[PDB]
Amino acid sequence: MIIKNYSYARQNLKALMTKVNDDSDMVTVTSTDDKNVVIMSESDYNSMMETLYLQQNPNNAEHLAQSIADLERGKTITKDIDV
Amino acid sequence: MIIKNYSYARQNLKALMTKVNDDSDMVTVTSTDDKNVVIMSESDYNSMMETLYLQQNPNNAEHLAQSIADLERGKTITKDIDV
Amino acid sequence: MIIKNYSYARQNLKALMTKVNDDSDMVTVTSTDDKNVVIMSESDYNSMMETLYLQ
Amino acid sequence: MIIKNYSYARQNLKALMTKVNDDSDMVTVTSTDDKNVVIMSESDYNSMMETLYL
Amino acid sequence: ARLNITFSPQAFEDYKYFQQNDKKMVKKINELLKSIDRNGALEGIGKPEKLKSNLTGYYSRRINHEHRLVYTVDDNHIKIASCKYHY
Amino acid sequence: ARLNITFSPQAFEDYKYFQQNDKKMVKKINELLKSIDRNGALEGIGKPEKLKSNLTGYYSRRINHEHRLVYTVDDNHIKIASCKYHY
DNA sequence: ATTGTACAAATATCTGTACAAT
DNA sequence: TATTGTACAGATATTTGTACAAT
Repeated sequence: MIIKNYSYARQNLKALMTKVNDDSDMVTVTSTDDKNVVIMSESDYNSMMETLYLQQNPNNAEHLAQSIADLERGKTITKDIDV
Repeated sequence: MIIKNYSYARQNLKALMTKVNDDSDMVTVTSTDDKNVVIMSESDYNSMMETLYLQQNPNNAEHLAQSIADLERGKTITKDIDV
Repeated sequence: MIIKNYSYARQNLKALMTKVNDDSDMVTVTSTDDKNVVIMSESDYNSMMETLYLQ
Repeated sequence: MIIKNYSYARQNLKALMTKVNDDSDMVTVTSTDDKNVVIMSESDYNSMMETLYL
Repeated sequence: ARLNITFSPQAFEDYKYFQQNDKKMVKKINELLKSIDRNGALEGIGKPEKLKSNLTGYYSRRINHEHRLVYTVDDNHIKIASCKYHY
Repeated sequence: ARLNITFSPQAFEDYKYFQQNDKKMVKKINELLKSIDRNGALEGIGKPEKLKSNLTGYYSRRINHEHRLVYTVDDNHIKIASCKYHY
């Protein structure tokens, strides 16, 4: 997480956009009035939100945790599917 | 819901974008392989998504419906709040 | 959410219609004159309309 | 999701920064060389990270 | 600096829960309530949206990315249906 | 054309549900499985995403706006952790 | 009814750079 | 220090109606 301030971000916005895409890193931009932001690539945002979608509901999170545990402990069902 | 075919939508895209924004209507655009789309204004989309967000979870939908009925019949709590 | 400008969207309309159906996501196509639209699959629109109703 | 191109985001960076904080909203900044970014409030980022890393 | 506010039962439980466990939430909620009283149901901070379906007549503003303040204004009196997402 | 798929117990029940009450979901899930088998975990229809946190090692594709196919690939063998959102 | 592809001139974006004033 | 609104300006990209060709 590279930290920068607003004035640097404003003056170097294209460089920050190119960095978070090429190096898949994130920038926190600081404000003096405590209105800070985080900047990330669209690819990282999409990836983050998709996991967030699955985890945000506690029951779906537990459903996923239990199902992955079942698969890793060999408690499974085989299906043959014509495709 | 206006219905147009793919070729018309291609040849008249800007007019469709103008219409769903000015008239708050939507258009369904058909294709011969059945993967149709509907087009709406970005503001209509945000509005639908926010209601969908609250309705998507059955327990939150039930919570909201009961809270609104409670406010309707007067089973409420009134407090002064300093803001 | 795919984001494309109006000219790309028209240039590639059929590909975008296919993609939002195959991937069940959406396209915001942008305009210079504040007339942005969102394109989604019809099947997704119908699904979302159904869950909007309190059952 | 607010959508603005790079030139607008630079000309109005501060407004966008207080916007995502006030609205708990996000901005996607487009670019002509396919280097788009997303801007969110730091407190929203911290909230989401906490949620998905239990 | 002071507002009269009507809560639904469940929304008041969640407001008090936020008072006890998350003061940052109560501050943002009160900030939203101030903006509703000052600017009306649809203008101001929090991406205000007009709700549909059986929520028609009510509005939502973002407390944060996850939680919504669901409210209506009945004769300039703010009524709160919800201030915390229920799973 | 005929694939051998591992399901978690809970994903198996949900697939069975769809087989009874929602043939369109089953058809979509099967098209996603074909794409996974042909192109691998990260390529093809459905907007493949690589999952994070305790879901690391697994991937998700969109069945529709609401439901996700959560899966992994063990040396070309597909395992399904989920094919339906749980509330 | 379909898709990819084309023309072309008005408008918009792009991007470093930097001046005041704080 | 770090802040914001503001501006220049050539170069490059977007815009939009129209429409050919082949399906």
